Amino acid sequence: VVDPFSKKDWYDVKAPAMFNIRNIGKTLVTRTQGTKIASDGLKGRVFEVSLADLQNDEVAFRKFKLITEDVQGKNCLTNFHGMDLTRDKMCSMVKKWQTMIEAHVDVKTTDGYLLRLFCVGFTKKRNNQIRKTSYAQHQQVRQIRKKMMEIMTREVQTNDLKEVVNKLIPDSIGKDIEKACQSIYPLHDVFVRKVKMLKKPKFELGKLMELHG
Amino acid sequence: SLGPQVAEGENVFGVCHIFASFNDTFVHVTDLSGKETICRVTGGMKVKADRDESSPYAAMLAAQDVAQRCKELGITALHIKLRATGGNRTKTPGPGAQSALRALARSGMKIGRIEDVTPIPSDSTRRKGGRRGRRL
Amino acid sequence: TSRVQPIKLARVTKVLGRTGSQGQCTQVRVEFMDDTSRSIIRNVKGPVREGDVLTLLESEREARRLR
Amino acid sequence: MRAKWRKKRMRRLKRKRRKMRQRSK
Amino acid sequence: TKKRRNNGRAKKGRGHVQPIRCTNCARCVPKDKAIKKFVIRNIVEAAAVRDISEASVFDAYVLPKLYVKLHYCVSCAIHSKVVRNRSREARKDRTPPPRFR
RNA sequence: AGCAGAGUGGCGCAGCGGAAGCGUGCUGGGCCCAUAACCCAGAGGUCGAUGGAUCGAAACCAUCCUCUGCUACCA
RNA sequence: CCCAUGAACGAGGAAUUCCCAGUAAGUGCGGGUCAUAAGCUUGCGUUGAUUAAGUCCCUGCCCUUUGUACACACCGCCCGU
RNA sequence: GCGCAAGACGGACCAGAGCGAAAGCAUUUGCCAAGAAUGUUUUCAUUAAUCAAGAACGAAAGUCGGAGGUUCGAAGACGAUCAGAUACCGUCGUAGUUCCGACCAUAAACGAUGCCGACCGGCGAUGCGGCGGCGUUAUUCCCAUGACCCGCCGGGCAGCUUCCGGGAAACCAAAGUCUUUGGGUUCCGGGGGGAGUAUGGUUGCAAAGCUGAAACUUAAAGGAAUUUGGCGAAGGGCACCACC
Ligand SMILES: [Zn+2]
Repeated sequence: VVDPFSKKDWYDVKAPAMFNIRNIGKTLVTRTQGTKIASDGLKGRVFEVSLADLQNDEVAFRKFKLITEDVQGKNCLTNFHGMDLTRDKMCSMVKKWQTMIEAHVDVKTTDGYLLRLFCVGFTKKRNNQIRKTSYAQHQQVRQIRKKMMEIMTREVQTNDLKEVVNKLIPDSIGKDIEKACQSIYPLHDVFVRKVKMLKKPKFELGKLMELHG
Repeated sequence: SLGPQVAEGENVFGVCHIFASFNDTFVHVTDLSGKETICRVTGGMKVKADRDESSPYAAMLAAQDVAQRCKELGITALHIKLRATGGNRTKTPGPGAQSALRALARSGMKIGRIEDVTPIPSDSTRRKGGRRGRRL
Repeated sequence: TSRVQPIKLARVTKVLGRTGSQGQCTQVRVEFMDDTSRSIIRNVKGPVREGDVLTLLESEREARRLR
Repeated sequence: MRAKWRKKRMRRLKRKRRKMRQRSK
Repeated sequence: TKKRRNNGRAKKGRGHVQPIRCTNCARCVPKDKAIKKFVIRNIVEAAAVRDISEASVFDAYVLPKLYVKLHYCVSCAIHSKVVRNRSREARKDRTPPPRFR
């Protein structure tokens, strides 16, 4: 019986160039021996990091998923994998006496990044409203879903990956929706809740060079 | 066991999954990705009585043991990820997480971002039992 | 175990109601002397006064109810 | 007894009467 | 005899609602008949808040809550003393109990 | 007729040097308003018999007796 | 009353009674029965504590609400082979 | 922790809210068809209401023939609980649970309350359609529209109070307009058991469904409400003939 943790070497991971904080953290792996190489063992790894610990003193309830692809020797570079929202805030949005509208579009960027976006909006109770209802008709819900569909479709296909990610750092899609969709029914709680990777193109190292400087 | 890191200026982050049910507690600590473990001790490690292995005292003892292991190995900061049984059984965390969090904080282990990550179903399959439930 | 917990002595601040099945236990509000800011609740057997300092073998648990 | 299980034992008596009626032909 | 004006539920012009399961039990109960408990509580209540805040990396940190919905059968609601029986004239009161703390 | 198993409380059984127990049956008491369940206590033992080794055997030694497992009237 | 006789009993199983201050307990003295007369009972005095200022868990009691196929009143009523 | 494969279901939003003749109906989009209410100085002119015969729909379970079987899980194999436990509890697990196609026609299928029409108090909200009106938002002017506020009109699910009135009472704005007894119309009950039973007819592959007695026995069986006792009912207090 010997300690397996004496054969562990600490690594470093670096965020892409859209993030102000460069160092994310440290990970460890077994020392390489023969057939299995430590570079392959860090191939599929996903880290669940928050935005407030990655960009600046921004909001703290948005989480990002990052996956490494290559190692330069005690130094790993990652690329964007997905975006998801923190659970407590998301279930604090949902309360009784209001309706929530969901949408989902498979849209892709100018390169081979096939995305899957989810947006949720909540109806606003007015300031002088006496009625506890704050309800909406079904055709208004369909129109709001169609408008959110067009908004989160339009701001994707003319943009590359970096500009989409820099758009995702604030809630600019949500503000643009609640400015655009308030002619039908006013909304107070609008954000994009989930972005997924479905298909990934070929890995060539030029993007991983220019996305980290 | 030896590494070139800065102690006074910065800190090392890992994550710790605390799964607490009404039958057992799980204090499991991994790296930031969650792929690679650090140490895993459970409520059956400290008490040999099968009556109360989800007791707060057993979870406290397991949390102090894994805190001592992370201190001797060189992990200083932890991101708490809380978990219940999940599925269709229950959503309330078990009676070990409340003592486990306080025992992890009391040992000198710095705490970052705490979160509840439990499997929530969107109307999954049928719960165990009859239509009338378990009559006791 | 394999760990010697240092014995800490704590003084009460306010006595609560008497807990237990037969009412033989008592809830008290003790406070530490190495740093006079911390207040926890412990289960005591026997009569206690106000300002009565108690010895504690451990300083980590919290008081449970009559069960 | 309640009506449910008295009904069930009446149906079982009906069943036994039906088989002896069919096999007593 | 007729105990309540309704049937202890909220079905007037439907005839069928979607059944749900209990939390303490596994009993199949209709949705409008079950007792609902939308509880709001913190992870650490009143004792470990100072220990978390004094061992935290971040200053000025908010503590997240637990938002779960409890669905109770009638027998499980009485046996856990969530709701208790009332007088015949006091049964008709429909307001929730007032909150102070 | 020849070789082996068992011989222990009314019944079945554990035991092999420092040493009479188990399950069951009987009797009595408690618990309860009373009964049944539950608990406690005891009586009941040439450990099949003979002689010997050993400081000391129910067990170790040789024999016989009683009931069973296999050959069967073998001239 | 006197001399001999010197048994069981080595702090007691299941269970169960009484009590919290001059109290329990130890210790003796009066009265009742009494011709002869206290191991019982009612009083009295001496010595004199441990623990606790609470609870509804057990055994029960008082009030309110609710349920009942009970009312000779749950030690009630009742279904079937 | 990363993905793969299969099947089921659509949480929080979800309410005494909506639709449908009832059973029933909850992810997004597209196609087809149908319908209530509102609006109308549009059209036919009594075409209407209830309904033996007859006909459609009809939860779950059950049957027949396929595909598929993730979870749950009648019968069954066990482990404990118990004097007994083939029961409550726990681990597995068969038909079934899911879709297609052919069957049966049963529920506390309840609002235990048939359908149409009229009359008879109020109050504040709710969903739809329509109308009127100070004001705010869609960034500052105007108009209409969506989003709020103030009121009405018609239909629908409902709620609160009531010496209108009724009932045995619980309660009901209908269960009222009933001895001061009649608006029209269909089904159905004459004490409790025997009994939805025997037989006859009929439907069905089967399980069974519809129609449906008698002999005999019985002086009570029931409905509402009150007062006691009893709860292994709840909420407050007490006792050394209770406990610590
Ligand atoms: Zn339940």
